[PDB]
Amino acid sequence: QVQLQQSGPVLVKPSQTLSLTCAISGDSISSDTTAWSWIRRSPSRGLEWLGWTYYRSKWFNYYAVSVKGRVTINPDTSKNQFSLQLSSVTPEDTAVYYCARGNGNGGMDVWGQGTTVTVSSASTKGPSVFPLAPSSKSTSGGTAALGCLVKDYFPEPVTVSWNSGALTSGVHTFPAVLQSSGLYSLSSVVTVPSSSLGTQTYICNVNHKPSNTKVDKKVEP
Amino acid sequence: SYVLTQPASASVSPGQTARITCSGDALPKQYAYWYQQKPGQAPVLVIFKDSERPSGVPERFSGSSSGTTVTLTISGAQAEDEADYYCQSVDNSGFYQVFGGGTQLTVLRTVAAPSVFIFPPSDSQLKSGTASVVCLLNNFYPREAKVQWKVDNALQSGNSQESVTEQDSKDSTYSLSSTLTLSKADYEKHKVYACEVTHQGLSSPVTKSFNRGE
Amino acid sequence: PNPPKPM
Repeated sequence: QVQLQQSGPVLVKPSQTLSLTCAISGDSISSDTTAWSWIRRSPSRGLEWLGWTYYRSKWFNYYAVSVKGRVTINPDTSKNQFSLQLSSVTPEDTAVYYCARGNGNGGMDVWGQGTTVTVSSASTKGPSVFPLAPSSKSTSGGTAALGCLVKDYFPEPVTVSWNSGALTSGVHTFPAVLQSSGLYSLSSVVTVPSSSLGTQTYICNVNHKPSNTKVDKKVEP
Repeated sequence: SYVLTQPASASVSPGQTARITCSGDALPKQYAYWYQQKPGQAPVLVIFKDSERPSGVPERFSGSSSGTTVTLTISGAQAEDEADYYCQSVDNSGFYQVFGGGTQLTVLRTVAAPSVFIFPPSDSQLKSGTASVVCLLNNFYPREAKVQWKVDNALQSGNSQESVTEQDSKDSTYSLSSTLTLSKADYEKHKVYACEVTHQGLSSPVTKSFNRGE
Repeated sequence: PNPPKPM
């Protein structure tokens, strides 16, 4: 079926070039779908268009006027991919980058996972995870709550799951905040029955792909 | 250059029709498209061909063309719809596609009170030379809320940070985390650590506290 | 040198 897979998070130094890949499944890049588009989301700029690539007959590539002189979209017909290569990056290029397909005359249906790019000169750091343990002589009433604290990591992208993703209900993974240290802090939380506080194990699985870090931490009273 | 002009915000109450508009100078031609952005994940196509509903979208979502000004009308709005909406089309000669700034649907709905929780620092953090105290608020609609950290019955300023969760979509309520960052020395000084929470849904400020070493 | 189908 038609599935788009983007690359991992990126930390690019402020004067260097950004390279991103979108791999397709279930259809041919060369078909007459003719969208194979790249886009980005910035905190206050919003959804901005970047570029296009069409079909084999003649591989047309048309980019936005805003970023035309730095961007380049390159299909790879061997690997069934299309790439984004952005030159002379700027700290204002920090955003979340997506890739999309269009059925032709009628949509931008299929989207990618997203890619968080950080335009900074800072070196990568891995996080420290700490339990936010449940109260035990107090938990009652509005049920029980527990969590994990991810601290002191850069760049921003970290992904947190619970019990290898078995919980996925009541989870509130919070937006990260940059601290006075110049590092990021995030907190994942779950609300669970006060009865299952000893009969069921709760473990948060953190992955900081930029640091190639993957940790699992159990939260217990 | 080419531009698609769209409002910045839109507000309505549940079960009430909302009408977002997007004006364009090339929309007389080139058809049009709509997308939704719930923060945290990729966009979602809500309407295409100016009125053609894709599958999977609620029947409340619909749109007309009206020539140069296209619109998205959402009847019987449910609260799960609070999101940022975007209009897209393409220029004459259709060789460069464009986006709008984006409206923010508000769907003012209900008032839920937070479920307040306090989390003391882990000793693992204390082996490092710092401490972080967590006050959690769960499932309240008005994002506006106070936290008022207290340590020795002494309010503090500039020592904490806050973060709100946006759309769990189970109830679509907000949740907040206030974290007080402190030194291990300053933490092992004092004894009481409490947060007082004020919200529209609470009769009086609720306080959750803990004593170090208990 | 033309785009996908017009309106």
